Amino acid sequence: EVQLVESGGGLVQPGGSLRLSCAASGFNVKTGLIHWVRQAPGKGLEWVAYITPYYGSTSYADSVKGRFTISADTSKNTAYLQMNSLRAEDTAVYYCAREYYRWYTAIDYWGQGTLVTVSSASTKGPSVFPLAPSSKSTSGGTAALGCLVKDYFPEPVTVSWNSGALTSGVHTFPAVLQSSGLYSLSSVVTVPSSSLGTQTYICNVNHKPSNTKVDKKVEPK
Amino acid sequence: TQSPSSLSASVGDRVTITCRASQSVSSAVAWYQQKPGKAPKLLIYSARSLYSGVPSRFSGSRSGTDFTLTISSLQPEDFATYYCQQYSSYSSLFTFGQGTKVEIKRTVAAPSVFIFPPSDEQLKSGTASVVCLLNNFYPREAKVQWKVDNALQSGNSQESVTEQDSKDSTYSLSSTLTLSKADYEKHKVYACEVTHQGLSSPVTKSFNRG
Amino acid sequence: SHMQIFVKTLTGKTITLEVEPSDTIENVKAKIQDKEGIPPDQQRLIFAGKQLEDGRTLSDYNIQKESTLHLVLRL
Amino acid sequence: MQIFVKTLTGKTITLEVEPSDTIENVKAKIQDKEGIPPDQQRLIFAGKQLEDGRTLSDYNIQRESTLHLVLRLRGG
Repeated sequence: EVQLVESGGGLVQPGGSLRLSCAASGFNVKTGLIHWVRQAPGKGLEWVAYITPYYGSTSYADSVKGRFTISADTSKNTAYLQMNSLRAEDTAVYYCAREYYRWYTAIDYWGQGTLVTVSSASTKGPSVFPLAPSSKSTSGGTAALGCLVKDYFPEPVTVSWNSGALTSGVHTFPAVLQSSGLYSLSSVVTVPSSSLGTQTYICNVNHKPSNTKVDKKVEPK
Repeated sequence: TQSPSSLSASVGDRVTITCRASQSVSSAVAWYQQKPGKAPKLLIYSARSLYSGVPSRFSGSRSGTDFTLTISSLQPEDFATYYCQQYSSYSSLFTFGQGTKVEIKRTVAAPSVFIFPPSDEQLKSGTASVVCLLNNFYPREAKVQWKVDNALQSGNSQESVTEQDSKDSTYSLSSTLTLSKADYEKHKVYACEVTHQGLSSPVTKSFNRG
Repeated sequence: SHMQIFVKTLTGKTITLEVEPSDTIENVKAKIQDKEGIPPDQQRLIFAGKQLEDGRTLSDYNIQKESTLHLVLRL
Repeated sequence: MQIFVKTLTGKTITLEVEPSDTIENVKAKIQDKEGIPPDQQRLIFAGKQLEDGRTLSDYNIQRESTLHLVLRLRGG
Protein backbone atom coordinates (compact mmCIF):
# COMPACT_ATOMS: atom_id res chain seq x y z
CA GLU A 1 0.00 0.00 0.00
CA VAL A 2 1.26 3.45 -1.05
CA GLN A 3 1.80 6.31 1.46
CA LEU A 4 3.15 9.90 1.43
CA VAL A 5 3.80 11.65 4.75
CA GLU A 6 4.83 15.30 4.70
CA SER A 7 6.40 17.14 7.65
CA GLY A 8 8.32 20.30 8.57
CA GLY A 9 5.40 22.75 8.40
CA GLY A 10 4.88 25.65 10.78
CA LEU A 11 5.48 29.35 11.45
CA VAL A 12 7.98 31.70 9.75
CA GLN A 13 8.60 35.45 9.52
CA PRO A 14 8.34 37.05 6.07
CA GLY A 15 11.82 36.73 4.52
CA GLY A 16 12.61 33.54 6.45
CA SER A 17 13.06 30.00 5.13
CA LEU A 18 11.75 26.48 5.88
CA ARG A 19 12.38 22.88 4.74
CA LEU A 20 9.50 20.46 4.08
CA SER A 21 10.01 16.67 4.06
CA CYS A 22 7.96 14.07 2.17
CA ALA A 23 8.66 10.50 3.29
CA ALA A 24 7.36 7.82 0.91
CA SER A 25 6.58 4.17 1.58
CA GLY A 26 4.99 1.23 -0.25
CA PHE A 27 6.83 2.24 -3.43
CA ASN A 28 10.14 3.58 -4.76
CA VAL A 29 10.23 7.29 -5.69
CA LYS A 30 12.76 6.75 -8.50
CA THR A 31 10.09 4.95 -10.57
CA GLY A 32 8.24 8.22 -11.12
CA LEU A 33 7.92 11.87 -10.14
CA ILE A 34 7.09 13.69 -6.94
CA HIS A 35 5.09 16.92 -6.85
CA TRP A 36 4.46 19.58 -4.29
CA VAL A 37 1.07 21.29 -4.43
CA ARG A 38 -0.28 23.87 -1.99
CA GLN A 39 -3.71 25.24 -1.07
CA ALA A 40 -4.25 28.59 0.66
CA PRO A 41 -7.05 28.48 3.25
CA GLY A 42 -10.39 28.72 1.44
CA LYS A 43 -8.84 28.78 -2.05
CA GLY A 44 -8.04 26.45 -4.96
CA LEU A 45 -5.15 24.06 -5.57
CA GLU A 46 -1.85 25.50 -6.87
CA TRP A 47 0.94 23.36 -8.35
CA VAL A 48 4.36 24.30 -6.95
CA ALA A 49 7.09 22.00 -8.26
CA TYR A 50 8.10 18.53 -9.35
CA ILE A 51 11.21 16.40 -9.34
CA THR A 52 12.07 13.16 -11.12
CA PRO A 53 14.23 11.50 -8.41
CA TYR A 54 15.97 9.08 -10.80
CA TYR A 55 17.55 11.85 -12.91
CA GLY A 56 17.32 14.82 -10.52
CA SER A 57 15.51 17.07 -13.02
CA THR A 58 13.23 19.71 -11.62
CA SER A 59 10.46 22.08 -12.72
CA TYR A 60 8.90 25.05 -10.90
CA ALA A 61 5.81 27.28 -10.99
CA ASP A 62 6.42 30.97 -11.80
CA SER A 63 5.20 32.23 -8.39
CA VAL A 64 7.89 30.19 -6.68
CA LYS A 65 10.78 29.73 -9.16
CA GLY A 66 13.54 32.02 -7.86
CA ARG A 67 13.19 31.03 -4.21
CA PHE A 68 12.07 27.39 -3.83
CA THR A 69 14.30 24.35 -4.34
CA ILE A 70 12.73 20.93 -4.76
CA SER A 71 15.01 17.92 -4.22
CA ALA A 72 15.05 14.19 -3.55
CA ASP A 73 17.12 11.69 -1.57
CA THR A 74 16.69 8.19 -3.04
CA SER A 75 18.42 6.25 -0.23
CA LYS A 76 16.02 7.67 2.37
CA ASN A 77 13.11 7.52 -0.13
CA THR A 78 12.26 11.11 0.83
CA ALA A 79 11.61 14.31 -1.16
CA TYR A 80 12.16 17.87 0.07
CA LEU A 81 10.88 21.38 -0.61
CA GLN A 82 13.36 24.07 0.44
CA MET A 83 11.51 27.37 0.67
CA ASN A 84 13.52 30.62 0.79
CA SER A 85 12.54 34.32 0.71
CA LEU A 86 9.18 33.33 2.19
CA ARG A 87 6.28 35.79 1.92
CA ALA A 88 2.81 36.00 3.54
CA GLU A 89 1.12 34.87 0.29
CA ASP A 90 3.02 31.57 0.59
CA THR A 91 0.73 30.60 3.49
CA ALA A 92 -0.96 27.27 2.66
CA VAL A 93 -1.29 23.58 3.30
CA TYR A 94 1.40 21.82 1.24
CA TYR A 95 0.76 18.35 -0.17
CA CYS A 96 3.26 16.08 -1.84
CA ALA A 97 2.06 13.62 -4.42
CA ARG A 98 3.29 11.30 -7.13
CA GLU A 99 2.77 10.78 -10.85
CA TYR A 100 3.33 7.35 -12.33
CA TYR A 101 3.62 6.96 -16.10
CA ARG A 102 0.52 4.70 -16.26
CA TRP A 103 -1.84 7.55 -15.32
CA TYR A 104 -0.68 9.79 -18.19
CA THR A 105 0.35 12.93 -16.20
CA ALA A 106 -2.28 12.53 -13.48
CA ILE A 107 -1.43 12.57 -9.76
CA ASP A 108 -2.79 9.45 -8.01
CA TYR A 109 -1.55 9.48 -4.38
CA TRP A 110 -1.45 12.57 -2.15
CA GLY A 111 -0.49 13.02 1.49
CA GLN A 112 -2.72 14.81 4.00
CA GLY A 113 -0.63 17.99 3.81
CA THR A 114 1.31 20.10 6.29
CA LEU A 115 0.54 23.71 7.29
CA VAL A 116 2.96 26.54 6.51
CA THR A 117 2.02 29.98 7.77
CA VAL A 118 4.11 33.07 6.96
CA SER A 119 3.46 36.16 9.10
CA SER A 120 5.17 38.80 11.23
CA ALA A 121 2.71 38.15 14.09
CA SER A 122 3.92 36.37 17.25
CA THR A 123 2.59 32.97 18.38
CA LYS A 124 -0.04 33.49 21.09
CA GLY A 125 -2.54 31.63 23.29
CA PRO A 126 -6.22 32.42 22.77
CA SER A 127 -8.49 34.19 25.24
CA VAL A 128 -11.68 32.21 25.77
CA PHE A 129 -14.92 34.02 26.58
CA PRO A 130 -18.33 32.46 27.23
CA LEU A 131 -21.28 33.01 24.93
CA ALA A 132 -23.97 32.84 27.63
CA PRO A 133 -27.30 31.20 26.75
CA SER A 134 -30.50 33.12 27.50
CA SER A 135 -33.99 33.97 26.23
CA LYS A 136 -32.12 35.99 23.55
CA SER A 137 -30.80 32.58 22.35
CA THR A 138 -33.67 30.09 22.61
CA SER A 139 -36.23 29.10 20.00
CA GLY A 140 -38.98 26.65 20.90
CA GLY A 141 -37.47 23.78 22.89
CA THR A 142 -33.75 24.55 22.50
CA ALA A 143 -31.05 27.03 23.62
CA ALA A 144 -27.74 28.06 22.06
CA LEU A 145 -24.59 28.43 24.16
CA GLY A 146 -20.96 28.83 23.13
CA CYS A 147 -17.38 29.99 23.50
CA LEU A 148 -15.56 32.81 21.77
CA VAL A 149 -11.99 31.68 21.13
CA LYS A 150 -10.26 34.98 20.52
CA ASP A 151 -6.91 36.47 19.48
CA TYR A 152 -4.69 33.44 18.77
CA PHE A 153 -1.88 32.65 16.34
CA PRO A 154 -1.32 30.65 14.33
CA GLU A 155 -3.86 27.98 13.42
CA PRO A 156 -4.95 25.40 14.37
CA VAL A 157 -7.04 25.34 17.55
CA THR A 158 -9.28 22.48 18.81
CA VAL A 159 -12.61 22.81 20.62
CA SER A 160 -14.47 20.04 22.44
CA TRP A 161 -17.51 20.31 24.69
CA ASN A 162 -17.59 18.72 28.17
CA SER A 163 -14.32 16.77 27.61
CA GLY A 164 -15.91 14.77 24.77
CA ALA A 165 -19.39 13.95 26.15
CA LEU A 166 -21.31 16.59 24.21
CA THR A 167 -20.82 16.09 20.48
CA SER A 168 -24.34 16.57 19.08
CA GLY A 169 -25.49 19.99 17.81
CA VAL A 170 -21.96 21.43 17.92
CA HIS A 171 -20.98 24.01 15.30
CA THR A 172 -17.33 24.98 15.30
CA PHE A 173 -16.99 27.86 12.86
CA PRO A 174 -14.03 28.41 10.52
CA ALA A 175 -11.57 30.82 12.10
CA VAL A 176 -11.28 34.33 10.73
CA LEU A 177 -8.09 36.38 10.41
CA GLN A 178 -8.69 39.65 12.23
CA SER A 179 -7.41 43.10 11.22
CA SER A 180 -4.84 42.73 14.00
CA GLY A 181 -3.51 39.66 12.16
CA LEU A 182 -4.67 37.25 14.88
CA TYR A 183 -7.31 34.50 14.58
CA SER A 184 -10.71 34.26 16.25
CA LEU A 185 -13.48 31.66 16.13
CA SER A 186 -16.80 30.63 17.66
CA SER A 187 -17.87 27.28 19.03
CA VAL A 188 -21.59 26.95 19.71
CA VAL A 189 -23.88 24.08 20.71
CA THR A 190 -27.68 23.93 20.90
CA VAL A 191 -29.06 21.98 23.85
CA PRO A 192 -32.60 21.41 25.20
CA SER A 193 -33.89 24.46 27.07
CA SER A 194 -34.25 22.59 30.36
CA SER A 195 -30.72 21.17 30.62
CA LEU A 196 -29.39 24.64 31.53
CA GLY A 197 -30.81 24.14 35.04
CA THR A 198 -29.19 20.73 35.54
CA GLN A 199 -26.09 20.32 33.35
CA THR A 200 -22.87 22.34 33.50
CA TYR A 201 -21.22 23.38 30.22
CA ILE A 202 -17.45 23.53 29.70
CA CYS A 203 -15.73 24.09 26.34
CA ASN A 204 -12.18 22.71 26.05
CA VAL A 205 -9.77 24.79 23.95
CA ASN A 206 -6.38 23.40 22.94
CA HIS A 207 -3.87 25.64 21.19
CA LYS A 208 -0.85 23.42 20.48
CA PRO A 209 1.37 26.01 18.72
CA SER A 210 1.62 27.82 22.08
CA ASN A 211 0.86 25.00 24.57
CA THR A 212 -2.21 26.85 25.91
CA LYS A 213 -5.05 24.72 27.26
CA VAL A 214 -8.13 26.47 28.64
CA ASP A 215 -11.43 25.20 29.99
CA LYS A 216 -14.26 27.75 30.26
CA LYS A 217 -17.59 27.11 32.02
CA VAL A 218 -20.58 28.65 30.22
CA GLU A 219 -23.28 29.75 32.71
CA PRO A 220 -26.62 31.24 31.58
CA LYS A 221 -26.73 35.05 31.83
CA THR B 1 -5.15 31.81 -6.11
CA GLN B 2 -8.96 32.20 -5.94
CA SER B 3 -12.06 30.75 -4.24
CA PRO B 4 -13.98 28.04 -6.07
CA SER B 5 -17.27 28.95 -7.75
CA SER B 6 -20.45 27.40 -6.48
CA LEU B 7 -22.95 25.15 -8.23
CA SER B 8 -26.35 24.31 -6.69
CA ALA B 9 -27.77 20.88 -7.62
CA SER B 10 -30.20 18.15 -6.49
CA VAL B 11 -29.52 14.43 -6.00
CA GLY B 12 -30.06 12.88 -9.42
CA ASP B 13 -29.10 15.93 -11.51
CA ARG B 14 -26.73 15.79 -14.49
CA VAL B 15 -23.70 18.08 -14.02
CA THR B 16 -21.14 19.09 -16.68
CA ILE B 17 -18.16 21.13 -15.47
CA THR B 18 -15.97 22.54 -18.24
CA CYS B 19 -12.26 23.25 -18.21
CA ARG B 20 -11.22 25.99 -20.64
CA ALA B 21 -8.09 25.00 -22.53
CA SER B 22 -5.27 26.13 -24.80
CA GLN B 23 -3.60 24.76 -27.96
CA SER B 24 -0.27 24.83 -26.09
CA VAL B 25 -1.51 22.61 -23.24
CA SER B 26 -1.69 18.85 -23.79
CA SER B 27 -4.90 16.80 -23.96
CA ALA B 28 -3.75 14.72 -20.95
CA VAL B 29 -6.28 16.44 -18.68
CA ALA B 30 -6.92 15.12 -15.17
CA TRP B 31 -9.87 15.64 -12.77
CA TYR B 32 -9.84 15.57 -8.96
CA GLN B 33 -12.53 15.54 -6.29
CA GLN B 34 -11.75 17.16 -2.96
CA LYS B 35 -13.89 17.13 0.19
CA PRO B 36 -13.64 19.72 2.98
CA GLY B 37 -10.69 18.99 5.29
CA LYS B 38 -9.22 16.27 3.09
CA ALA B 39 -6.81 15.73 0.19
CA PRO B 40 -7.89 15.62 -3.50
CA LYS B 41 -8.70 12.28 -5.14
CA LEU B 42 -8.05 11.39 -8.77
CA LEU B 43 -11.17 10.73 -10.84
CA ILE B 44 -10.26 11.10 -14.49
CA TYR B 45 -6.93 10.88 -16.29
CA SER B 46 -6.03 11.46 -19.96
CA ALA B 47 -9.19 13.59 -20.38
CA ARG B 48 -11.66 10.71 -20.51
CA SER B 49 -10.51 7.54 -18.71
CA LEU B 50 -11.53 6.38 -15.23
CA TYR B 51 -9.08 6.00 -12.39
CA SER B 52 -9.20 2.61 -10.60
CA GLY B 53 -12.35 2.37 -8.49
CA VAL B 54 -14.19 5.42 -9.83
CA PRO B 55 -17.97 4.86 -10.39
CA SER B 56 -19.24 4.82 -14.00
CA ARG B 57 -21.49 7.89 -13.52
CA PHE B 58 -18.26 9.91 -13.89
CA SER B 59 -17.15 10.52 -17.49
CA GLY B 60 -14.82 12.91 -19.30
CA SER B 61 -15.00 14.45 -22.77
CA ARG B 62 -13.10 16.70 -25.19
CA SER B 63 -15.25 19.58 -26.56
CA GLY B 64 -12.61 20.72 -29.10
CA THR B 65 -10.12 22.92 -27.23
CA ASP B 66 -12.12 22.50 -23.98
CA PHE B 67 -12.39 19.49 -21.66
CA THR B 68 -15.49 18.47 -19.67
CA LEU B 69 -16.29 16.53 -16.52
CA THR B 70 -19.75 14.93 -16.38
CA ILE B 71 -21.56 13.25 -13.50
CA SER B 72 -24.61 11.67 -15.17
CA SER B 73 -26.71 11.37 -11.99
CA LEU B 74 -25.54 13.03 -8.81
CA GLN B 75 -25.28 10.86 -5.67
CA PRO B 76 -24.98 12.31 -2.12
CA GLU B 77 -21.24 11.57 -1.85
CA ASP B 78 -20.53 13.36 -5.17
CA PHE B 79 -21.25 16.74 -3.54
CA ALA B 80 -17.74 18.22 -3.26
CA THR B 81 -15.21 20.37 -5.15
CA TYR B 82 -13.83 19.47 -8.57
CA TYR B 83 -10.57 20.59 -10.18
CA CYS B 84 -9.17 20.16 -13.68
CA GLN B 85 -5.42 19.89 -14.19
CA GLN B 86 -3.45 20.85 -17.30
CA TYR B 87 0.08 20.03 -18.46
CA SER B 88 2.24 21.80 -21.07
CA SER B 89 4.93 19.79 -22.86
CA TYR B 90 6.69 23.02 -23.89
CA SER B 91 7.23 24.44 -20.42
CA SER B 92 6.69 21.34 -18.25
CA LEU B 93 4.36 23.45 -16.10
CA PHE B 94 1.21 22.08 -14.44
CA THR B 95 -1.88 24.21 -13.73
CA PHE B 96 -5.05 23.60 -11.72
CA GLY B 97 -8.18 25.47 -12.80
CA GLN B 98 -10.47 27.43 -10.46
CA GLY B 99 -12.40 24.58 -8.85
CA THR B 100 -16.17 24.10 -8.76
CA LYS B 101 -18.01 23.36 -5.50
CA VAL B 102 -21.27 21.43 -6.00
CA GLU B 103 -23.62 21.97 -3.04
CA ILE B 104 -27.01 20.38 -2.31
CA LYS B 105 -30.15 22.25 -3.34
CA ARG B 106 -33.12 22.15 -0.90
CA THR B 107 -36.23 24.17 0.09
CA VAL B 108 -35.47 27.65 1.41
CA ALA B 109 -35.13 27.67 5.20
CA ALA B 110 -34.99 30.86 7.28
CA PRO B 111 -32.40 31.23 10.03
CA SER B 112 -32.92 31.24 13.78
CA VAL B 113 -31.24 34.44 14.90
CA PHE B 114 -29.53 34.60 18.30
CA ILE B 115 -27.44 37.33 19.93
CA PHE B 116 -24.85 37.16 22.74
CA PRO B 117 -23.76 40.12 24.90
CA PRO B 118 -20.06 40.41 25.84
CA SER B 119 -18.89 38.38 28.86
CA ASP B 120 -17.90 40.25 32.04
CA GLU B 121 -14.49 38.60 31.73
CA GLN B 122 -13.85 40.28 28.35
CA LEU B 123 -15.30 43.59 29.56
CA LYS B 124 -12.62 43.69 32.28
CA SER B 125 -9.96 43.32 29.55
CA GLY B 126 -11.20 46.56 27.96
CA THR B 127 -12.77 44.87 24.93
CA ALA B 128 -16.37 44.11 23.91
CA SER B 129 -17.43 41.40 21.51
CA VAL B 130 -21.05 40.95 20.56
CA VAL B 131 -21.80 37.75 18.66
CA CYS B 132 -24.80 37.20 16.40
CA LEU B 133 -25.67 33.64 15.36
CA LEU B 134 -27.67 32.43 12.35
CA ASN B 135 -28.78 28.81 12.65
CA ASN B 136 -29.73 26.22 10.04
CA PHE B 137 -30.64 28.28 6.98
CA TYR B 138 -30.74 27.79 3.23
CA PRO B 139 -29.52 29.08 0.92
CA ARG B 140 -26.07 30.15 2.18
CA GLU B 141 -26.64 33.77 1.26
CA ALA B 142 -27.58 36.09 4.10
CA LYS B 143 -26.74 39.64 5.13
CA VAL B 144 -25.90 40.66 8.67
CA GLN B 145 -25.83 44.40 9.42
CA TRP B 146 -24.82 45.69 12.84
CA LYS B 147 -26.59 48.61 14.50
CA VAL B 148 -25.42 50.67 17.48
CA ASP B 149 -28.08 53.15 18.63
CA ASN B 150 -29.46 52.81 15.09
CA ALA B 151 -26.15 53.71 13.43
CA LEU B 152 -25.26 51.24 10.68
CA GLN B 153 -21.84 49.72 11.26
CA SER B 154 -19.01 48.67 8.95
CA GLY B 155 -15.34 47.65 9.33
CA ASN B 156 -15.65 46.51 12.95
CA SER B 157 -17.09 43.02 12.48
CA GLN B 158 -16.12 39.59 11.20
CA GLU B 159 -18.08 36.77 9.54
CA SER B 160 -17.73 33.00 9.25
CA VAL B 161 -19.96 30.33 7.72
CA THR B 162 -19.95 26.55 8.26
CA GLU B 163 -19.87 23.86 5.58
CA GLN B 164 -23.26 22.65 4.34
CA ASP B 165 -24.50 20.26 7.03
CA SER B 166 -24.34 16.75 5.59
CA LYS B 167 -27.62 15.62 7.18
CA ASP B 168 -30.08 18.56 6.77
CA SER B 169 -28.29 20.63 4.05
CA THR B 170 -28.45 23.96 5.93
CA TYR B 171 -25.78 26.53 6.79
CA SER B 172 -24.92 28.37 9.95
CA LEU B 173 -23.34 31.78 10.33
CA SER B 174 -21.56 33.44 13.22
CA SER B 175 -20.64 37.13 13.15
CA THR B 176 -18.65 39.01 15.80
CA LEU B 177 -18.83 42.76 16.36
CA THR B 178 -15.90 44.04 18.43
CA LEU B 179 -15.61 47.41 20.19
CA SER B 180 -13.44 48.84 22.96
CA LYS B 181 -14.99 48.84 26.45
CA ALA B 182 -15.13 52.65 26.36
CA ASP B 183 -16.89 52.90 22.98
CA TYR B 184 -19.16 50.04 24.15
CA GLU B 185 -20.06 51.95 27.32
CA LYS B 186 -21.07 55.08 25.35
CA HIS B 187 -24.00 53.34 23.62
CA LYS B 188 -27.17 51.44 24.54
CA VAL B 189 -28.82 49.37 21.77
CA TYR B 190 -26.84 46.60 20.07
CA ALA B 191 -28.79 45.08 17.22
CA CYS B 192 -28.21 42.37 14.69
CA GLU B 193 -30.25 42.83 11.47
CA VAL B 194 -30.66 39.80 9.19
CA THR B 195 -31.85 39.56 5.58
CA HIS B 196 -32.46 36.16 3.95
CA GLN B 197 -34.67 34.61 1.21
CA GLY B 198 -36.67 32.81 3.93
CA LEU B 199 -37.70 36.05 5.62
CA SER B 200 -40.70 38.19 4.62
CA SER B 201 -38.78 41.18 5.97
CA PRO B 202 -35.54 41.61 8.00
CA VAL B 203 -35.47 40.20 11.54
CA THR B 204 -33.68 42.10 14.28
CA LYS B 205 -32.32 40.63 17.50
CA SER B 206 -31.21 43.34 19.90
CA PHE B 207 -30.24 43.98 23.52
CA ASN B 208 -29.60 46.97 25.78
CA ARG B 209 -26.16 47.22 27.41
CA GLY B 210 -26.92 45.80 30.89
CA SER C 1 -0.46 16.49 -27.42
CA HIS C 2 -0.02 13.81 -30.15
CA MET C 3 1.59 10.38 -29.76
CA GLN C 4 2.99 7.96 -32.36
CA ILE C 5 1.85 4.30 -32.37
CA PHE C 6 2.37 1.36 -34.72
CA VAL C 7 -0.27 -1.00 -36.14
CA LYS C 8 1.05 -4.35 -37.40
CA THR C 9 -1.00 -6.48 -39.78
CA LEU C 10 -0.27 -10.21 -40.13
CA THR C 11 0.47 -9.67 -43.83
CA GLY C 12 3.73 -8.03 -42.63
CA LYS C 13 2.41 -4.46 -43.24
CA THR C 14 3.24 -1.86 -40.55
CA ILE C 15 1.38 1.47 -40.51
CA THR C 16 2.36 4.42 -38.35
CA LEU C 17 -0.46 6.29 -36.62
CA GLU C 18 -0.78 9.69 -34.98
CA VAL C 19 -3.09 9.44 -31.95
CA GLU C 20 -3.83 11.26 -28.68
CA PRO C 21 -3.61 9.22 -25.47
CA SER C 22 -7.20 10.38 -24.90
CA ASP C 23 -8.25 8.89 -28.28
CA THR C 24 -10.88 6.15 -28.38
CA ILE C 25 -10.53 2.73 -30.02
CA GLU C 26 -13.26 3.87 -32.44
CA ASN C 27 -11.28 6.91 -33.60
CA VAL C 28 -8.16 4.77 -34.03
CA LYS C 29 -10.06 2.44 -36.41
CA ALA C 30 -11.48 5.53 -38.17
CA LYS C 31 -7.90 6.79 -38.62
CA ILE C 32 -6.98 3.36 -40.00
CA GLN C 33 -9.92 3.68 -42.43
CA ASP C 34 -8.86 7.23 -43.33
CA LYS C 35 -5.46 6.29 -44.81
CA GLU C 36 -5.73 2.52 -45.42
CA GLY C 37 -9.34 2.11 -46.62
CA ILE C 38 -10.17 -0.75 -44.25
CA PRO C 39 -13.67 -0.41 -42.68
CA PRO C 40 -14.03 -0.03 -38.86
CA ASP C 41 -16.81 -2.61 -39.20
CA GLN C 42 -14.15 -5.16 -40.22
CA GLN C 43 -11.30 -4.27 -37.84
CA ARG C 44 -10.04 -6.00 -34.69
CA LEU C 45 -7.10 -4.54 -32.74
CA ILE C 46 -4.80 -6.39 -30.35
CA PHE C 47 -2.49 -5.02 -27.64
CA ALA C 48 -0.65 -7.06 -25.00
CA GLY C 49 -2.55 -10.09 -26.34
CA LYS C 50 -6.04 -8.66 -25.68
CA GLN C 51 -8.74 -7.37 -28.03
CA LEU C 52 -9.61 -3.69 -27.61
CA GLU C 53 -13.24 -2.67 -27.07
CA ASP C 54 -14.65 0.16 -29.24
CA GLY C 55 -16.10 2.20 -26.34
CA ARG C 56 -12.80 2.44 -24.44
CA THR C 57 -9.59 4.49 -24.85
CA LEU C 58 -5.93 4.06 -25.71
CA SER C 59 -5.05 5.12 -22.15
CA ASP C 60 -7.54 2.56 -20.74
CA TYR C 61 -5.19 -0.17 -22.00
CA ASN C 62 -1.92 1.59 -21.00
CA ILE C 63 -1.01 2.14 -24.66
CA GLN C 64 2.05 4.38 -24.61
CA LYS C 65 4.40 6.32 -26.83
CA GLU C 66 5.62 4.13 -29.78
CA SER C 67 3.68 1.06 -28.63
CA THR C 68 2.72 -1.58 -31.18
CA LEU C 69 -0.72 -3.05 -31.90
CA HIS C 70 -1.74 -5.89 -34.14
CA LEU C 71 -4.58 -5.55 -36.64
CA VAL C 72 -6.57 -8.70 -37.38
CA LEU C 73 -9.31 -8.48 -40.03
CA ARG C 74 -12.68 -10.26 -39.70
CA LEU C 75 -14.96 -11.97 -42.25
CA MET D 1 29.35 -12.04 -24.18
CA GLN D 2 29.44 -8.51 -22.74
CA ILE D 3 27.35 -5.43 -23.66
CA PHE D 4 26.99 -1.84 -22.41
CA VAL D 5 23.69 -0.13 -21.54
CA LYS D 6 23.75 3.67 -21.82
CA THR D 7 21.32 5.95 -19.94
CA LEU D 8 20.81 9.71 -20.36
CA THR D 9 22.95 10.91 -17.42
CA GLY D 10 25.99 9.40 -19.17
CA LYS D 11 26.14 6.66 -16.54
CA THR D 12 26.88 3.67 -18.82
CA ILE D 13 26.44 0.26 -17.17
CA THR D 14 28.08 -3.11 -17.87
CA LEU D 15 26.18 -6.38 -18.45
CA GLU D 16 26.65 -10.12 -19.18
CA VAL D 17 24.36 -12.17 -21.48
CA GLU D 18 23.91 -14.96 -24.04
CA PRO D 19 22.61 -14.50 -27.64
CA SER D 20 19.61 -16.69 -26.70
CA ASP D 21 18.64 -14.25 -23.92
CA THR D 22 15.28 -12.59 -24.58
CA ILE D 23 14.62 -8.81 -24.54
CA GLU D 24 12.33 -9.26 -21.51
CA ASN D 25 15.15 -11.02 -19.62
CA VAL D 26 17.60 -8.19 -20.34
CA LYS D 27 15.24 -5.54 -18.92
CA ALA D 28 14.89 -7.75 -15.83
CA LYS D 29 18.68 -7.77 -15.49
CA ILE D 30 18.81 -3.96 -15.56
CA GLN D 31 16.06 -3.85 -12.89
CA ASP D 32 18.21 -5.95 -10.51
CA LYS D 33 20.80 -3.15 -10.38
CA GLU D 34 18.88 -0.02 -11.41
CA GLY D 35 15.54 -0.60 -9.64
CA ILE D 36 13.24 0.10 -12.60
CA PRO D 37 10.47 -2.32 -13.70
CA PRO D 38 10.85 -3.76 -17.25
CA ASP D 39 7.58 -2.18 -18.45
CA GLN D 40 9.14 1.26 -17.88
CA GLN D 41 12.14 0.36 -20.06
CA ARG D 42 12.60 1.08 -23.74
CA LEU D 43 15.63 -0.50 -25.38
CA ILE D 44 17.13 0.72 -28.65
CA PHE D 45 19.74 -0.61 -31.09
CA ALA D 46 20.86 0.48 -34.60
CA GLY D 47 17.87 2.86 -34.66
CA LYS D 48 15.25 0.16 -34.07
CA GLN D 49 13.04 -0.22 -31.00
CA LEU D 50 13.39 -3.71 -29.47
CA GLU D 51 10.35 -5.91 -28.77
CA ASP D 52 9.93 -8.04 -25.62
CA GLY D 53 9.70 -11.26 -27.71
CA ARG D 54 12.80 -11.46 -29.92
CA THR D 55 16.28 -12.51 -28.72
CA LEU D 56 19.66 -10.73 -28.85
CA SER D 57 20.71 -12.78 -31.90
CA ASP D 58 17.47 -11.82 -33.72
CA TYR D 59 18.42 -8.12 -33.87
CA ASN D 60 21.96 -9.53 -34.25
CA ILE D 61 23.72 -7.92 -31.28
CA GLN D 62 27.41 -8.72 -30.69
CA ARG D 63 29.95 -8.44 -27.86
CA GLU D 64 30.78 -4.85 -26.81
CA SER D 65 27.73 -3.50 -28.71
CA THR D 66 26.02 -0.42 -27.26
CA LEU D 67 22.34 -0.32 -26.32
CA HIS D 68 20.41 2.88 -25.58
CA LEU D 69 17.85 3.03 -22.77
CA VAL D 70 14.80 5.27 -22.46
CA LEU D 71 12.72 5.27 -19.25
CA ARG D 72 8.93 5.68 -19.07
CA LEU D 73 8.64 8.01 -16.08
CA ARG D 74 6.03 10.37 -17.54
CA GLY D 75 3.25 8.88 -19.66
CA GLY D 76 1.59 10.39 -22.87
